[PDB]
Amino acid sequence: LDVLQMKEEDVLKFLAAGTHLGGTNLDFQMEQYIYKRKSDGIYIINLKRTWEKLLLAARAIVAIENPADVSVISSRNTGQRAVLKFAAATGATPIAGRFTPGTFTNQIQAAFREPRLLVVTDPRADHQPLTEASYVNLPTIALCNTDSPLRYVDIAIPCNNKGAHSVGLMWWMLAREVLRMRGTISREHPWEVMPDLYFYRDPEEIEKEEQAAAE
Amino acid sequence: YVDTAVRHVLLRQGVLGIKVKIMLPWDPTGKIGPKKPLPDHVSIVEPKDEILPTT
Amino acid sequence: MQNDAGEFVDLYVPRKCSASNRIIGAKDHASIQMNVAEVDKVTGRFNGQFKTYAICGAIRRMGESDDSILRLAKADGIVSK
Amino acid sequence: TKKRRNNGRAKKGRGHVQPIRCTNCARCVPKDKAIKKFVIRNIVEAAAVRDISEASVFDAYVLPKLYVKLHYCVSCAIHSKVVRNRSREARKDRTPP
Amino acid sequence: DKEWMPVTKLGRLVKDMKIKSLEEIYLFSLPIKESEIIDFFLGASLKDEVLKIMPVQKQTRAGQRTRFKAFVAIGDYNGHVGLGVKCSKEVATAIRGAIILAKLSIVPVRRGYWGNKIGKPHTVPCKVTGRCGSVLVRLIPAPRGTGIVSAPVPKKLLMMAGIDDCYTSARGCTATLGNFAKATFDAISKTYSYLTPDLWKETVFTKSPYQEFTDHLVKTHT
Amino acid sequence: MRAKWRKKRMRRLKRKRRKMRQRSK
Amino acid sequence: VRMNVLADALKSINNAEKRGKRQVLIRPCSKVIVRFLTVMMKHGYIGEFEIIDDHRAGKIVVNLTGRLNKCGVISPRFDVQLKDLEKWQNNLLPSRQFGFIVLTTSAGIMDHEEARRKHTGGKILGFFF
Amino acid sequence: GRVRTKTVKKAARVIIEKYYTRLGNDFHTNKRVCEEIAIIPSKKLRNKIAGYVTHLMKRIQRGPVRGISIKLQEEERERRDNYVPEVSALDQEIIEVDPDTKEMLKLLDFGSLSNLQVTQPTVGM
RNA sequence: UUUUUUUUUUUUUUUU
RNA sequence: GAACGAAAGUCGGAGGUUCGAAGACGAUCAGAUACCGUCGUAGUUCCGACCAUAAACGAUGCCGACCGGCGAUGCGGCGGCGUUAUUCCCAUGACCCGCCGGGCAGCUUCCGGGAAACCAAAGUCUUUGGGUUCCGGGGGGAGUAUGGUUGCAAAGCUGAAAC
Ligand SMILES: [Mg+2]
Ligand SMILES: [Mg+2]
Ligand SMILES: [Mg+2]
Ligand SMILES: [Mg+2]
Ligand SMILES: [Mg+2]
Ligand SMILES: [Mg+2]
Ligand SMILES: [Mg+2]
Ligand SMILES: [Mg+2]
Ligand SMILES: [Mg+2]
Ligand SMILES: [Mg+2]
Ligand SMILES: [Zn+2]
Repeated sequence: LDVLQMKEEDVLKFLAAGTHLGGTNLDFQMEQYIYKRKSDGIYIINLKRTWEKLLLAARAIVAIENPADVSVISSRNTGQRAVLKFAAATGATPIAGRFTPGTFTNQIQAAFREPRLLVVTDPRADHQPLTEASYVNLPTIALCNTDSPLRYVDIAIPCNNKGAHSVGLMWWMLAREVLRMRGTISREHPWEVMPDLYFYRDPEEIEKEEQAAAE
Repeated sequence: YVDTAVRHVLLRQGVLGIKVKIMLPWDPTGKIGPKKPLPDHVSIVEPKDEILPTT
Repeated sequence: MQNDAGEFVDLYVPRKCSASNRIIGAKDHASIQMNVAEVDKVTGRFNGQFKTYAICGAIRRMGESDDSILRLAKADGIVSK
Repeated sequence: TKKRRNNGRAKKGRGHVQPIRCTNCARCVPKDKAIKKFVIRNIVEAAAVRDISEASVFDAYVLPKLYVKLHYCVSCAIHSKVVRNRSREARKDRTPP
Repeated sequence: DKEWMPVTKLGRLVKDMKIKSLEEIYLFSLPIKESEIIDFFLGASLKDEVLKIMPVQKQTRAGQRTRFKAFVAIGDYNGHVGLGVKCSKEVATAIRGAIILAKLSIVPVRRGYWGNKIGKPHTVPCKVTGRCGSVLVRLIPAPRGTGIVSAPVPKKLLMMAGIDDCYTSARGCTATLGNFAKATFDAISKTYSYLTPDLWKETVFTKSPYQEFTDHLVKTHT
Repeated sequence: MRAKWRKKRMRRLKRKRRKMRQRSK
Repeated sequence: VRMNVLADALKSINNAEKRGKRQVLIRPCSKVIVRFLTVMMKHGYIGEFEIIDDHRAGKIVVNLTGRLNKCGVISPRFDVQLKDLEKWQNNLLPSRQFGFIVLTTSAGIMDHEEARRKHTGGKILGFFF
Repeated sequence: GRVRTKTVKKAARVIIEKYYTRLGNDFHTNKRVCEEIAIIPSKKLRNKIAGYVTHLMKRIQRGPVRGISIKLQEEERERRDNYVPEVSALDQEIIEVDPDTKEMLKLLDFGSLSNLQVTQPTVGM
């Protein structure tokens, strides 16, 4: 271990998206991923144990040779920007939009896949893939919040999943950590893409108006 | 499309009639069936946008 | 199972689970074969080897697997000291 | 079998609740079984308050209310169309919108 | 003689001949789904029985709809059985649909000794029982040269497996062949799911056919 | 005929059968 | 109320094995219950255990292995005269060479097949497999 | 009763998914554009399609029609995939957020560069 | 507000 | 073996509003002696005796041991230098966030069980043995005939057989 460990730049980004504090109410299986209660009810997620689970999840994706057998899901629409651009980086075959129950089971279906791993985003907003994961013997990484329980989840990353910048940060440092195990760019070297792609875009009340203000 | 016949059969129980209708499919030419296409079945063309931009 | 003649008749060894030590059956289609990669020394580069985890169904349903993976990585000693 | 887990009423720790005499048919139904509502009905129907707002001495200072503990039984409830049928999952459900 | 209609990437390993035997699937519990899969691996599960057809009657407004409910139970005499139920509207269609669903749920059957350690295992390894509906079909191991002492239907199901000798018991509605054949079938899948005091070992974990032939899956996914 | 009023008719019959017994003892 | 406390213990391990847990507690002890687990330890179906000394009557914490399917008690403790164990062999243990039966013999708590090596026998404590 | 059938809407979406480069706002030209680029075996079905497609055209200029999004908007959608402004990944590098996260950042091994200080009551939710 | 009531023996299921 | 045991009744005592069995009446129907309407006994009510039945229902014997969660709540106990009422430390009030115990209930769950509905007990069951009491054995005849036994009586407890 000890050489992939966190630095002051990493926790500068994590504390910027607001993913250190979670929901008011938890899964009971979320016992080990909490540091202290707080006023407002909000729960201080400890960050070394997020990084423990980000350490495994990068080890999970790289473990298979063929990267094109990774299916990545988002049903709710904060990470449908993220999944389509996370997959644009590494090897994943993105299923954004609606899930179409029976994507894995019936062999009479056309748009029909058989991956070796699944990456979902919000386990309460994605109950159908986690149910379908138990039919074709495939493991599942999930970006779990506190109130999200853990049925057919394997690699839970404690975070917030209701925010916009909160979700997309995890996708950024995952793929960066995934590529770091593929052998691309050092720890002791900076990175080239900047996470505002992966995070989210709102309706462009700001985005075209920030481009209209930057005229 | 639907050619149809009825015939008689005299059996060891009594009599039987048989009905066989067969929908002749459409090829646009052939002794397979009628040359008129299926009125529900509307098929389309292919795209040809492979090359060129202003020179 | 071997007899007094030491005879291998027995068909296969089914994948016994990691946490439960329970047998995964043939038609138990909610089993899992998890595989987490090795990393190197100081370089932090991919060793071309790995360690294999197999979990059974009733662990997988009840949420118990998530305690089982990281503690087995701790039983490996690959996630904490 | 059991159509309900309540078996209708809401006697759970007790053994006996007093009956409340019903309003329509006046059949005595124990009150944790009975259909129960509370209407803040205005004393004059709102089309005719505008008559009385303009024929009054005060500056519409007089506005009184009519409170009735209006108390039904379950036979005369549906008979008066309050407590509509629902479905086998919809019996589980709670407070209206 | 037809082309195999390859699909679903687990049938496609077989026509690459990069899965040795069907045992190489029973380890890893991958869902067998087409019927021509195990027909490749078995020219020894050729024995099957149409167990019982019985009509079921849907009271429609005009007339009541008969539709037939066939049962098919396949079996290798070495230990590979499966029991399929298919209901479609006709006799011939119900059986041919039940052939496939029996080929779906084929399971391996473990056979152990009565209690001497000479050779040639012949009976069930322990006292198992299966429950489907109300029926409990208890299989109790038998000495060498017993026969399958049983009701006529589940004896026939074990006769297609390769159990020489087995004691049985059955309590419940034995008059229904939907349950009594499925509850027999439930127990003879449990012969591997039940433990044993000779499997203490932390196992070895061989590699998956997805894992090992992934480069062979590269050229065959393209 | 309800089991309620079946019990009532067996009662009503038995009471006359009783007053017949006690009459001519 | 609290009677036949061997039956107390062997429901605790049974409910924790079928739940699949790791380590259990049994809130009373006995030299009955120490030697019965000592039978199970010597055969290895369950792991290490450790008795927390309470000054009144202690507790037992068992590291489970995960082998067990059923750990029971014969409830009135029928007496066993010899050549009647093959009856209990057919009755209780599932196969012909699996499982054991725990006996209360004249020279202590023994095992099923260790009892007829002693050729003494005695009352039952239970069964496990 | 203008409640046009699936196979009108079936073709009219494959109208828009193949040859958009010929269609316009106009009905009385697309009524004859439809003939040159399709197979219409009925003359009422000539009008029935063409009135629907040009009625669909005033939405395609207007808003996203969900069945298929046109080749401008696909690449255009990517345009909304690769909009990269590089400013606001992070706020100031001296963050103060919680007194409780001070017990985080002290006791979890760091340099603890940024101080944390707010205080509240505990009447949350 | 009614809205009461209509007798009898009569119904077989494999397969390629 | 014993005490408690709703309403209904039985015996005597006080009075007797309303409701109201029977009872009489008006309609409504072919018929109503029924619903509907009006008058109204016994009864309701209080005081000393009786009787021991119900859908007396969680239609789930009681004690214990174990096996998932959360959200509350009712009664006690401890803690939480955030308010607020006496006068302001000083006590308790009033909320607020807790953790403990036992309590009526709930939500969800593939713990498993269940013929199923459903069930955290109806689970720990053919992998069957915690301790202990009452009981059912195809529907009818029937808790009927007859015996004993109690009750002033109405009736209770015990309980067949032919067919
Ligand atoms: Mg019913
Ligand atoms: Mg009551
Ligand atoms: Mg029978
Ligand atoms: Mg009437
Ligand atoms: Mg009284
Ligand atoms: Mg008197
Ligand atoms: Mg007097
Ligand atoms: Mg009166
Ligand atoms: Mg309190
Ligand atoms: Mg009792
Ligand atoms: Zn009423």
